[PDB]
Amino acid sequence: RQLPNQMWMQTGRLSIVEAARHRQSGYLQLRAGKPNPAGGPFKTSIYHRPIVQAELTAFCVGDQQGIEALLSE
RNA sequence: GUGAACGGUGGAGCAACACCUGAAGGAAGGCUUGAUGAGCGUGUUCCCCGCAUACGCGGGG
Repeated sequence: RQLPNQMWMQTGRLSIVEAARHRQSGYLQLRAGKPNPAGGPFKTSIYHRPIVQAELTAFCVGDQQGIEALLSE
């Protein structure tokens, strides 16, 4: 680990304003009047997962030419 | 088929209200635009310096 570990927050939110605009315009056929950030399509979820800058070292028995071909891909 | 693959940090919110840079403080004390340079004496061959190279030229008092 070249750096100390950090944590990345990412969120999943469905655009509530765009959902209401599409629901009036008819492009979204949603019969539901009220959304729910708790659960459902409009669940604004938060999830935090670790992040590391590092150098990755692995050891294996294989032909170098194919391994360098795959790793250059 | 990378414990992978998928995943918006988002929406809203006035740095604003009031506040004298001001009071006092001498540019003065002394100083001729007046002169200065404008006119007033010597009466004939005597030293010394260069170009020459003496046939003579310039020249110090």
